[PDB]
Amino acid sequence: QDEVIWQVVGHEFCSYRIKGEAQNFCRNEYNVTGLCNRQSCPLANSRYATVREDNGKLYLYMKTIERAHFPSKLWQRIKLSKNYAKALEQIDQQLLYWPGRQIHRCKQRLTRLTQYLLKARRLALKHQPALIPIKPKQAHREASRERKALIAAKLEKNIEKELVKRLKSGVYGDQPLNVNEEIWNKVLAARE
Amino acid sequence: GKIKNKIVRQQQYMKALHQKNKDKLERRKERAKEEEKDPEKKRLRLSENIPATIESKRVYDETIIEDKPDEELQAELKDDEFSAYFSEERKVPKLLVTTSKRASRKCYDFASELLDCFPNAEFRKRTGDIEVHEIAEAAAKRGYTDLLVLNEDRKKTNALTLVHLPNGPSFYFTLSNLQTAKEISNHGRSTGHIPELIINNFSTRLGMTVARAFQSLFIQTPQIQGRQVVTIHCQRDFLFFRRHRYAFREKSNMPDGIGTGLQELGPRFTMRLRMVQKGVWDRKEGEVFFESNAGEESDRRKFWL
Amino acid sequence: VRYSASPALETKCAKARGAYLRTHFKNSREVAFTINGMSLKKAFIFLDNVKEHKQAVPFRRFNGGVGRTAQGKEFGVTQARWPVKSVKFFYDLLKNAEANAEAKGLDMDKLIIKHVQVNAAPKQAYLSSPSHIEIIVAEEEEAVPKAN
Amino acid sequence: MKFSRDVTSSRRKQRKAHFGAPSSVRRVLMSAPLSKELREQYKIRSLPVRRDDQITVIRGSNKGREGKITSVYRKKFLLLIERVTREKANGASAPVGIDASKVVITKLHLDKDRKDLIVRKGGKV
RNA sequence: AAAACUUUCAGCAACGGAUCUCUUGGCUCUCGCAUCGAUGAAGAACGCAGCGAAAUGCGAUACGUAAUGUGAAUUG
RNA sequence: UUGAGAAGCUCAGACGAGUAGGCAGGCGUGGAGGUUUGUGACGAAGCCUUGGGCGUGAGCCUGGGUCGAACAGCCUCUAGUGCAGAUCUUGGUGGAAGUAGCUAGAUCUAGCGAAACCACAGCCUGGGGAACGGGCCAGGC
RNA sequence: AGAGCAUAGCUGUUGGGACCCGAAAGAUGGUGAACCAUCUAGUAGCUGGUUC
RNA sequence: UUUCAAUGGCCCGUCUUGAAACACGGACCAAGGAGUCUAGCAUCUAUGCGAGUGUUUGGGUGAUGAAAACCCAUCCGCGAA
RNA sequence: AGCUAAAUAUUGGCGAGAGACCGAUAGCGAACAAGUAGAGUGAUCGAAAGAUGAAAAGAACUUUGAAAAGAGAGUUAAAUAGUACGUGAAAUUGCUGAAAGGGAAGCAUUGGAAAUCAGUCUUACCUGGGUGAGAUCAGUAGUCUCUCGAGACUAUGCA
Repeated sequence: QDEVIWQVVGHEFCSYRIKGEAQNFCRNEYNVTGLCNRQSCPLANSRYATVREDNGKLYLYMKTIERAHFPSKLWQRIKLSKNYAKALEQIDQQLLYWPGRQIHRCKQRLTRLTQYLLKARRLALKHQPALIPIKPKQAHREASRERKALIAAKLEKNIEKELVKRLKSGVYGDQPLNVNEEIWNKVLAARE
Repeated sequence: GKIKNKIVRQQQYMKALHQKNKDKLERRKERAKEEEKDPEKKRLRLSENIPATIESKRVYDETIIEDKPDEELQAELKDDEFSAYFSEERKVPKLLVTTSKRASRKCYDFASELLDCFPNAEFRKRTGDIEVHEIAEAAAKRGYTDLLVLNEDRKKTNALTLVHLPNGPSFYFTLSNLQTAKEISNHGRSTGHIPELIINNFSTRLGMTVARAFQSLFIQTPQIQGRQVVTIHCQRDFLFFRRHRYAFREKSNMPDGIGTGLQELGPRFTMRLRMVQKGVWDRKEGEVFFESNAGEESDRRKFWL
Repeated sequence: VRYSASPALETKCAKARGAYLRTHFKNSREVAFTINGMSLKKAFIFLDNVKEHKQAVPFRRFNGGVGRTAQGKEFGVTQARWPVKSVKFFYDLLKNAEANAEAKGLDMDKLIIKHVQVNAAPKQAYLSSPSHIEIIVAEEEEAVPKAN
Repeated sequence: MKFSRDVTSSRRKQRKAHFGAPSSVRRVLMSAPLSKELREQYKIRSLPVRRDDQITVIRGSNKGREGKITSVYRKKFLLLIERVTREKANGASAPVGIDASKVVITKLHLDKDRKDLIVRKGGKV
């Protein structure tokens, strides 16, 4: 069984395998380490224990060889206490006389899943900027319409049109301080 | 698209294009001959066949203001959040310019150029985990009137949110086409004189709020001697920010004959309004006074500012 | 359309364009190089002089087979010709740019040829070389006293 | 899945049949759904479109519009609906073609031929 | 030595039509069928389309008539 | 002590040119079966880039720009599967060249205008054994 | 006190066009010594090239 | 990345030749472009069965593609002899 | 001297259904005016050529010009889609900018200079105390799914 299963899945084809350059990973949800190994394969290991998180609560999942052909009842689940010391002892009691490597890998996953929940709670409290996507179509539309808007704006024509307009209305004092004498003389004769 | 042969339909198109050019030329030469003989047919054609432009064919909205003064509109502006600037109190604007967390050198260059445009406006580097609402409440007790926050990421400034202390409306913009003074051809060196402000084409009611908010950042007693002008121009919902150094002189274009010689000072950028919030800026829990929808901005003839 | 130069914004520029013009590409490249950067009014006189052989267009790059002339000393060289067909095309384009500036309301006393570029049109053993010509005319940029 | 060896699943032959179809076939290719009221009153789900039919536009930019069908353009598989036009450069109104499956028939231009069609396709009146 | 000229790099504009995507086409295999002509065939020519770029269709009843069917189009 | 992809992990020493040829393991391309409860109009593929990273390498990943409808990793199957050369094939395009020259005006000017050829180059003096001078070595320019 | 048989792959080898481009043809049948079509992918110890 | 300085650095492929000398091919870029399919034979490896072994000439059968898969009557081939 | 179905053959003819095929220099010579244009006295020979967009909405109008066209505009999500029309590589050309430059370039090795990038940060742990909070805590009561007790919830208390 187990050694036949491993040869079929570990070396011919598994739909859960991600082939990386330095290591192979496992897409299985029931893998403690997340790697493709002989010891961490949930399919090839008839007795297997893992820790996974459900809506903020970490559970110990265990399966035995005697439930291998009943997929609905294959994995059993217990609640791990929020107290870390009690959670470690819960894994020790439920995994009693299991190999020390399997208890070791379950306690390692409990630490990483506890840190991730801790980091998830601290991220909620903090105020972080929301990432808003960049839309390639709207950027192209606004860049083109902006170019048309800038050309149609005629900024220099409109700036000098208003600046001369407020010179006529005398928004300054008696005579403005920004105008040369000859220009001011031309303004007075023209406007009157 | 009836013809499936590329060469044939390229020959068919060219023979139809040539015929279209020819017959339009004949009617244009005939019209010119018959309208130069009788100027009447020339002067009514020009007054009737005015070229169409996006501004002329802009969609109709009743939110636009009228030339005539209306008591209701002027009664609303006499007690709002910007009233402390336009009233007899004449409270000088004290600006606080800050950036997003962990800004880069390039954001400081834009900020330094932006601080030139605003005398009596100081910069404070954004430190740690202080938020905009906390900055606003802390800046209000320090005597500040308007808070400007420059958003930059990937070494590029792309947004600008300005809030009016203590509880005034907060406007969120998106900056584009940022261009410091060094990148502008034939630029000038800005002096310390208070620049004048000219604001154009803010016809809609929402334009008044944004125009008043932008006006409220400038000291209302401009130094005439320095003759520096800062322009905010809203064309097709695009707000163009520019600063020049004018000088009146003789030009042959205007009927009066006087024109100004603008020399750009910088910075040069464009702002697109994205959101107006009633009260201090809280992106999650703010009262949306206005929120731009990209779907209905695809209508090139419809504008909100 | 869009021209090769970052100018030709509405600000102060008037554009004139000619595509698939039936003139030699190498000759037009020399005429464009001569009148580039020169005032619009002066350019009209220079093109007028070339038509009457009073002035010669110096051929710098495609100088092969160009004889020695005494009219090129203004430009520092001695290889020059008197092209007419190429000059005629540039006269037509300059008038178009001048008319475009006048319609724009531009100040006509400060117009200079800010940018003029000649590109090779598709070739059509006698495949000649038609020319694409684009001309931008803008006012001479000026400074203003700062504060004193 | 199709099990008949008399029908082709070839995309090449399906596309050739649709785009090379004659007029008497494009009459059936240009069919439209009926409104819920007509559908449960005439006991018919869909009918080929026809001039004078009153339809409501269901999809596209013109979604929600209503009007009679002025003419059906079988060459391009398009409907031309009254008052559903687009302004041109010179101000002349160019009608916009709508696919027949993008509209719904809210009123039928009933004729004896169509009345016979209703009782033929398990309908009633 | 700066200019010009030459070289290199980059930006923009040309030139060209690669690449990508597809496709009412080809190619291959299999299956069903048996049907030209002196009662004028195959082919060729010349005509008819209100205009049709050709191409298609048709034969002085000329892009067809009669009959049947569908039932409201035709369309640049 | 958890280090059992036993096809893994681990310890130690020696060794390293290479034509013909022998052998092994890998990279990439079109299509096929399976798989990734795969990627994609919130932008697939392609192309561009003095952006960054990985590999001894074949190559691969990625940012930005452009773009607009499809596409990929893994196991296996398959083949019209990888180019700098063939006085290769087709297409495009150059230097030679505005030259050789051939239509006007007064050899000059205007207009119209090729083709052969083309690894790249271009000062000598000697020595450099195989020519070596055009590249190499010591001298002048 | 029989070790074969079948299939798949690898390699070598012999035929077929037989890694690709290469040598005057000849023959049959036509068109006006010549020209054209096919046999033909004719014949190569030799030439050039032969892709991570 | 560009550029400078110091030091070094003869044009690639083919054929020739101890070696080179050579003589060839190369203006540039893109795309295409050459050990393929098949029959027989022999070695080796894997797989199935084993004094046996080989279903597919054919027949039976196959409703969800039925040119697949599945089944095997009589021979026959090669081995045993 | 003669006739004779069936099993067999089938690059044509009338249709049909397919494919581990080719994907516009490929696949038929021909995806489109293809045995067409074109060539040759003739026999014969024989191409190149596919793609705007969802929609023509194919750019009205004003203006310069003898005209072609250009410029102001205008349509479109996009004109970095304008019939020289999807994407738009390389060779090649023009302009602009920077740098270099006594009869080559030229590449390698090491640095300088200039320009330009990756490229990062303190923020968490431990230990409190106070305050309230609630379950996997109750000297607690129910329901559901598995199998006492294991998960999911509900009510109440928060000692």
